[PDB]
Amino acid sequence: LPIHFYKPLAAGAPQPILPVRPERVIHFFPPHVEKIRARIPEVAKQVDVLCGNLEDAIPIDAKEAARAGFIEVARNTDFGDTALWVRVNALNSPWVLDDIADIVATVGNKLDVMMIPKVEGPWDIHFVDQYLALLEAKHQIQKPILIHALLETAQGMMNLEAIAGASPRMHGFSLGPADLAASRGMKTTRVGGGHPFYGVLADPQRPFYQQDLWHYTIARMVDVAVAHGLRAFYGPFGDIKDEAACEAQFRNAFLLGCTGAWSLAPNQIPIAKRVFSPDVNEVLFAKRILDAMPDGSGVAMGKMQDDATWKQAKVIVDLARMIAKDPEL
Amino acid sequence: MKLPIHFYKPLAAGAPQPIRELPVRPERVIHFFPPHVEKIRARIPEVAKQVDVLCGNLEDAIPIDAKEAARAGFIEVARNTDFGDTALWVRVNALNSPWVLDDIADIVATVGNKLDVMMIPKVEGPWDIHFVDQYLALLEAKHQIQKPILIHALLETAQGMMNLEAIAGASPRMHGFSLGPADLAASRGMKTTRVGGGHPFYGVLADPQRPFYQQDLWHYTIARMVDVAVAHGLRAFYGPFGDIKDEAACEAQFRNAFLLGCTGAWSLAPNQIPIAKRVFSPDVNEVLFAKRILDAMPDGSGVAMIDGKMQDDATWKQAKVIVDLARMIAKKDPELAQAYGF
Amino acid sequence: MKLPIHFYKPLAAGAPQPIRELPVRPERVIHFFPPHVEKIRARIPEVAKQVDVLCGNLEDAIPIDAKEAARAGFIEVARNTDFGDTALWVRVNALNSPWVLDDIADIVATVGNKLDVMMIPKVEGPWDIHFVDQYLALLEAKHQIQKPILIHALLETAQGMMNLEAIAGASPRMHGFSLGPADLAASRGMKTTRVGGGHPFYGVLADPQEGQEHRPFYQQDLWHYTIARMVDVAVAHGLRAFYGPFGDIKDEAACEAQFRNAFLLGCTGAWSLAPNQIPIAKRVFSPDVNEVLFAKRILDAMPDGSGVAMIDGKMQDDATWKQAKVIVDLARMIAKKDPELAQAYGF
Amino acid sequence: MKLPIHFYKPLAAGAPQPIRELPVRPERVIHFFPPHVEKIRARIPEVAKQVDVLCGNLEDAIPIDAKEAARAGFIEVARNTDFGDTALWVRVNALNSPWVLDDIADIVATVGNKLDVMMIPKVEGPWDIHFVDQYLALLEAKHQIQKPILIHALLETAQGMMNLEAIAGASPRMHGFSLGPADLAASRGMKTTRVGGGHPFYGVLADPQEGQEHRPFYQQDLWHYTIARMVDVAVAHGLRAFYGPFGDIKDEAACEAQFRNAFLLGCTGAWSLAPNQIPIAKRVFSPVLAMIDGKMQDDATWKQAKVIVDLARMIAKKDPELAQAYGF
Amino acid sequence: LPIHFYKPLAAGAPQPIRELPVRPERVIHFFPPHVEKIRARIPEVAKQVDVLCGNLEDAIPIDAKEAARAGFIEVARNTDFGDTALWVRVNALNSPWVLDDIADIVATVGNKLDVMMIPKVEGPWDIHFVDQYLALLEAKHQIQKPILIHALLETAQGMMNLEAIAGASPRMHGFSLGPADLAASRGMKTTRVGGGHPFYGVLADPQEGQEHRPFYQQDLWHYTIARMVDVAVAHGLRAFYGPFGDIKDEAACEAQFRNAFLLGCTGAWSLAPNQIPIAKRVFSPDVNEVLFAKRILDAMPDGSGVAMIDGKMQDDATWKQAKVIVDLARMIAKKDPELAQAYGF
Amino acid sequence: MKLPIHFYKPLAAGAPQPIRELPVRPERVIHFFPPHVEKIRARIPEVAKQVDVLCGNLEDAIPIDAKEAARAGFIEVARNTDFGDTALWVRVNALNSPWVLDDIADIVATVGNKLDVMMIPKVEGPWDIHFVDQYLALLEAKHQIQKPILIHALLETAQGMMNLEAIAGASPRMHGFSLGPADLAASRGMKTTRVGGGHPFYGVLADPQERPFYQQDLWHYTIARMVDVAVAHGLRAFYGPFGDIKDEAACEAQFRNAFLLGCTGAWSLAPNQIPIAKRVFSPDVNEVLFAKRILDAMPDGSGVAMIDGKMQDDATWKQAKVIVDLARMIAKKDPELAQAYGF
Ligand SMILES: O=C([O-])C(=O)[O-]
Ligand SMILES: O=C([O-])C(=O)[O-]
Ligand SMILES: [Mg+2]
Repeated sequence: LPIHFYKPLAAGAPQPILPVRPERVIHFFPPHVEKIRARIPEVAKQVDVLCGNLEDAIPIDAKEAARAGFIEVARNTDFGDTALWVRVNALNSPWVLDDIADIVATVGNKLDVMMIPKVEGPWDIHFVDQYLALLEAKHQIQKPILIHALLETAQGMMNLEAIAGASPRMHGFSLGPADLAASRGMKTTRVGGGHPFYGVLADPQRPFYQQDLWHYTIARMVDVAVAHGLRAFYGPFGDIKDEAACEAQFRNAFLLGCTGAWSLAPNQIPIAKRVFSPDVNEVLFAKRILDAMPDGSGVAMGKMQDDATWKQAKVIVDLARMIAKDPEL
Repeated sequence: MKLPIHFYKPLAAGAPQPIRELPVRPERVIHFFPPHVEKIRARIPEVAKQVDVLCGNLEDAIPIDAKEAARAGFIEVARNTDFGDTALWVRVNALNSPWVLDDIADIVATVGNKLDVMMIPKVEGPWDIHFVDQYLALLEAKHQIQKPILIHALLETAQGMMNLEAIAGASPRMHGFSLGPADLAASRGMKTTRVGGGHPFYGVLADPQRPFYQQDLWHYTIARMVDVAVAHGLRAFYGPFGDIKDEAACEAQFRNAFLLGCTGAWSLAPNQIPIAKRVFSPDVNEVLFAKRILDAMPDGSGVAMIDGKMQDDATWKQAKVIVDLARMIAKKDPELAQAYGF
Repeated sequence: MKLPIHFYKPLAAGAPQPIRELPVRPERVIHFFPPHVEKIRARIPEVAKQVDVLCGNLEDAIPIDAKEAARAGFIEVARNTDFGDTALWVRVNALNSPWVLDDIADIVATVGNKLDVMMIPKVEGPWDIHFVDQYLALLEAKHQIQKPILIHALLETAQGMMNLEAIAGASPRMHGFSLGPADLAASRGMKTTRVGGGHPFYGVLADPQEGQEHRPFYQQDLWHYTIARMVDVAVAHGLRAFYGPFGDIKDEAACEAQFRNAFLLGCTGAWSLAPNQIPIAKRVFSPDVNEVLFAKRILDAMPDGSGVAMIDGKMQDDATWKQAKVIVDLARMIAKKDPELAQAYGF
Repeated sequence: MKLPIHFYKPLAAGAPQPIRELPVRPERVIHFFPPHVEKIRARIPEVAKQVDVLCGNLEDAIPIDAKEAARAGFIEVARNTDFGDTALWVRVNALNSPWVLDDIADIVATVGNKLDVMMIPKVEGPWDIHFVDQYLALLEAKHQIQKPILIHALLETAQGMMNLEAIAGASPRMHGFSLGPADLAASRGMKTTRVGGGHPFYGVLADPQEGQEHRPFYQQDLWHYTIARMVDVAVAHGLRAFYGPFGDIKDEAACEAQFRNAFLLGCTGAWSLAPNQIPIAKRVFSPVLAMIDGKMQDDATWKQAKVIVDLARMIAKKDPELAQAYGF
Repeated sequence: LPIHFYKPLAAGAPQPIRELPVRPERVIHFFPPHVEKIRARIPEVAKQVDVLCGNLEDAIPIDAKEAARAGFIEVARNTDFGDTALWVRVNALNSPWVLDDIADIVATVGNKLDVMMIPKVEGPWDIHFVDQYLALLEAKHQIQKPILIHALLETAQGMMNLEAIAGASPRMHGFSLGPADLAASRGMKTTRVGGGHPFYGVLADPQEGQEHRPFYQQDLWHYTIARMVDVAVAHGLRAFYGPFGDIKDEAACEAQFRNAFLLGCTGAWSLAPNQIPIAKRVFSPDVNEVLFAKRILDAMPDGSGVAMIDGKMQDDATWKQAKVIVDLARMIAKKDPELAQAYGF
Repeated sequence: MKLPIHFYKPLAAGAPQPIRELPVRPERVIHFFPPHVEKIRARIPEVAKQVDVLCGNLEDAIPIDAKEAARAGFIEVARNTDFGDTALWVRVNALNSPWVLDDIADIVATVGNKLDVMMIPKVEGPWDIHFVDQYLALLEAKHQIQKPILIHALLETAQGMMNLEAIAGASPRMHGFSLGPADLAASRGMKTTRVGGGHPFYGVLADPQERPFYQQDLWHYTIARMVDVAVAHGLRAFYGPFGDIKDEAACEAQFRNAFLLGCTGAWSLAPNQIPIAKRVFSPDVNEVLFAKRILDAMPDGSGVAMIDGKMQDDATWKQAKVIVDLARMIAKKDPELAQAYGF
């Protein structure tokens, strides 16, 4: 219910809440690697969000090293305006209890968002919320840590509305294309990409028009997230070299209404920040509409505008302005 | 949410019996018009005969300074005109606005007996339907309105998309849904200012052999709307196509909607009327397979098979609807007269 | 909607224990046949070995005066034949129809111990499953059937699509779903030029190019939503999603392309309406070699299936291991009657 | 569950249209009879006159080797007897039993157009209703039954009590509910000293008072929760709630107490197991209950006023003292 | 929906309140506003009751609806209710008087009305209508504090949908039992409005010697009141016993009210002057109980552990039981000098 | 809210397989003890033999400053004791409390293999259960716990009463519910300080006789609702504490009410309550005898038989087994009942 929904889960925990900042790129780093950890302060200034990875691609015998590594660099660095995230290990894993506990105790006040792998339903959120609450109380954390659900299974997608509404800590969703495709039996040629042979064959009179595999999944993620006041994110794109397909894929997500994407390499940072910023062409035709009608009321014009298009324009202009603090247009 | 035994009761003493089935009539085009401007007011009796459905507009595209005028406007023209077979609809202001109380009050008081459907903008959930249902019921009772004013839901918000089943099932007054892709794009945060066509940057990039195949922004949205609506015996509609000039694009979008299963589209100017009518006219193969259902089952009883497909009371009742709707279109189009065969 | 503790109980005294897991077997092709035609019935034992699943048809395209022949035909062929590895299905008549009572009761009374799945047309909600589930259970106890007859639901109405979660979870007899695109298209205001396929006029038109006259028109797929929705619900319930039939029996390319779109989204298999379609299905819905090879690495890294491991960066546990055993056991069973794949899967 | 647009459609082609409103008639007593016994079958034409409802029993108290005889017995009396205004009901065997498929099939075939209500034992949830609903429809169509046979749910398990709202709204065939006291008690693990009874040791002990050592023990009603929940759920769905059996045949006083309690809480009637219980039920469950007496009146309370008036006249059309007393 | 629950449902109307106001609500005194003699003495009566509630619905004849409407507006406009809350029971949602009842009252005296009681509520849809309608009116007439909603439970359907009704809006205040209408809706038989029946009871088993079987009467309203309390309290709302119709049987009235109080109801209605003092006495904590509870709070300053007090043993939980009783006692004592004395403040 | 296909899966790799059926054992009396009191701690090996269930208590009645001693105390006496046929329970602190994280981790780490049931207080909804389920599993995998630790939900809050079905269905760890009358009275705002008996001024006043007041049962609705939700989920309902230790006549009456409405057993707060709970909640003899008959009429437990006009089947056979088994295990330590049941 609404009455106890906003009440704290544990006594001494901070009052429940979305904070407004740009989240165009979520940059992942391996905490166990000294070379990457050494340059975190310099790299943090080049990204909107910086996310520590304890999960996929961190070896079993390096879980404790990655965990401790994350804790060292988040304690010692001033991250300025860069949001600090962490992806902990899965809720069925041998590392998750230690992950969450240690990170809250040492750097809880520094952590904005916690990414939970493979969220299957509201019960997963209920556990993380209550656990974080008790740990926040224990270590006197002033600002509650938000929860970001990674969608990696069919059950999760089916349970998306329940997951979205399970806690006031919810921040958003990221698509986990590798695992989600594997779960569904969905076949793709690149992580976070489509497939060349998914398309319609024209009637013999032959051409083959390729279709997007992720349309339903993204459209669904965006409706559920936005209806709850959360943010949807495209996850990673796995083919680091194919920069044109990355931009194509990221751009599709931006237009359907995602806020950002993951970067898994330095070359993906500029693509993401570029793509999830509004195109200056559209900001002009947008500012044209805001100028045509001073307020929401009215009609304009060879395309019909109104209060609705004014709202469409306000979205694109409210975003392009938040980012520039740069384009500056 | 309501139990069947109560669902079909009138919400006010004296208010008209809630309907069981949707009234069957032409709705291939819904022609919007600003009622505050006298030039268009004067042509309404002309335009009325051109269109299946006429719909006055009090909400978006009507400035704050002329809302009152759009209200009076709508009543003036509705009083004076006999609309014949053309349906009279109205789009009132939002349920949070200062104009909606009087919008609904004065219209039922003056022209309720002529108003066929009321269109509610920015519906978030079933509570919205509930209020309007109950408010209409009480107003219909006061002014002794003879048949229930139906509710048409504008699908303009993320919350509405999420709550689409609850909305569809909230009232027997429910007629159907119209996609409002301008508002729905602002609500979702879809990054376009365009009002519901393709978009150049939404597409798939092929593998190195680089071709770029545009995709349809609204496949999920319309597919979802058709399923929910049709499951509840309601009608989905595509809404506005804001690029008035680009008739090539408008036909394609109207045709997409038609093939997914919508019943009709909006027209925002005279050039879109004939396009909407062309696209949304029933499939000839549809109409002729229905006639066969009807002729093979004398009084809709028993069971008969046609092209290897068993037919029954459900398929017969859907046959009589499509045939009925065909005849009604043929009455004001000669091409479709012999096409369906009337 | 039933409680877990009651879900797996038999609905009749003497009915066999319901399953907690779909049997794993090849289901790449569901080959249909009219059991009334005596020439097809003669060739069934030969056709058996060429297909993963043989499904008798009593419903669409079996005439009213043929219904009782098809019912007896199917009972006759099933009693005479030993299907070996081939699964025996049957699409009975609709739940409003005059034949369905006798269809189910006669088939279970006679050959119930040989039927693996029963296909129910035009399933509109959990109530339809509840009827069939309870009916089968009482027939199964009377005739002492040894393993449960599963229910396969045919998606033919808007109502069904909207109630798909409720259908999927209605019973432990649930096997999965097939799309009936002719009916589902009719039910929705959907326009299709062929039963299996979409429409050429469903497409996106480009913005005006200053240069050329011809604005490009990119055809779109009508069935994307439907199939993506069908796969998510089915897989989330532990069931399988199947594409239905493709009508243009001539058009083998279109048949390959639509079968393939379904496979790439996660469907297990397709219907074959004609002998040319049989090999088109088996080719497309064969498990991918990479998935099979990868699954073998999981099984190797976790011998007894316990503990936890990490392969290609990814944690492996009792769920991934169990899932990897399913595809390996399925690849084995396919390689058993297909030496070309035995080499590819590396057995 | 099902949507209002589809709720009232037939479930088989040729099956009679679902009712939108429950039929009004006296249901003060539902008199059970074992149809395998020849003596009782003889007396049914007489007994039909003395009861509002006659219910043949195929389930409890009918032995395993008498099931076929009971199934045939009930059919014999069904097609012979002219029931007049007396409604005819049957309690088939449970849905998990080896007799229920033939119970329903044979009865609908032979005497289906004389059956008003079918009583289903041990209704656990809406799935049980879905099965019976769909099965009756297919049998109704095959045999061209002219009006729908209604479903009356026996509540005999805790699950059924928990699923009560979902059961109630499962089908427009739904008529209402009866208490299966013995079986509901045994499912819950309640302890009663008689079927349909209660327990003298369920009570509230007073505090010690003054100097009087004897602390009074106030007995409590065990069924108050059950019947209150059953009535609220039944009446909200437009159905009727009945008290089940009262197994202590000889204690006519206690029988009256229990039936009266049900009636005061809103139940329509009760079962009679023997002929001494017939008059107890009819006595106890017999009652006439704009702006008059401070309350507004409308379409809703006019319909309910007409239901009680019609019931009174039909009650009166056979009962002359009550015809004289009600003023008809 | 929790983010959209606490939004204003109209632009101009005030922010939906985060929690209920904290005043005593032991008696809800009803008055027919169409009667001049009654309106004249409302300022005097108001000083003796926690809540005063105008009635436009039942007991008001059809001829008097306009007069009762106008009479309520005139009383509320001219009177200063002080610490007394002002309610009104408007007519039913299916009736020809309700549109005007709500509209006229909000326009004229919206800033003086604390709670609007809605008759015959059957589901959350009823609540949706009123919330939205009040929101629009409040905006139009710039009403500073939002008018709360109070649901009368007078139907089986209402009892069945109780959870949905309670969660339907943040305006929700609580529930009152409408036991006459609820008995009729249910088919109950009561001998009095909102009262038990003499013949609802248990017959003891046959004895050996006395041969008169004792007959232990039972409470018709247990299930109902227990369900209302649980649902209301679980949503942060208050439950109220409705009207006790038998004005002259003050013993029965007291007993019925007290039963409600024990099971967790906050107050009951008053229909006549004799019921005012009964409701205030019955819905005020007992003196001894308050004192027995007073020293528990002393025995455990922390509210933690065990502690012997007189002969009894208390723990964290009985401390909570105690804090409730004492918190209420201290609130009533602010405006009753006599109870303040006896409670020991 | 979880599907049956996922419901019986462990929530952590290494965690024991969830159960599909409650263990059957005597649970007529839940004896509570404060584990921080050495004098009581020292007697537990003897008291253990006198009771069906022993439940350590870390929550209400344990002072704030004794909470850590109470935890350590529970661990000490559980480590060093062979509880034989007696079940070991613990009531940990509330989920919004500074002691509960460590309560659970430490108990599971040290004595998790001896712990049968973990009682959770002040349960408000399924989310509480979800948290405990997932927490226990991660600890169970970490410490290689062989059998799943079950969850007992204390019914003490108005929210818990309203959310009873969701709580009951939330996990295959669910054991059952105990009515916590003091906390439930405070939560509801019931106007009593008594802990779970009658109240003299809750009653029905009769009409003038040619004026008797019949006291009513405060807890009819609450127990009736608890029994229905729990039995439908294959769980067990229990009456909680009866606080008036002196008044044994009232305690027996309140326990018997619970028993007559379908509760399995009650809490004992003092040694005089132990025999009372044991006496009241022992299976009635006609229930055991009728159960014996069901097993004899169907030696296999298969097919369909009939007894006293009532069809018997695979489900009723399953129930008769439970009762007989339970009566057999009670006889094992009580010669008097052994006779009455026929062993
Ligand atoms: O509702 C509208 O007009 C829109 O948003 O297109
Ligand atoms: O907390 C408890 O145990 C209680 O309320 O009785
Ligand atoms: Mg709009």
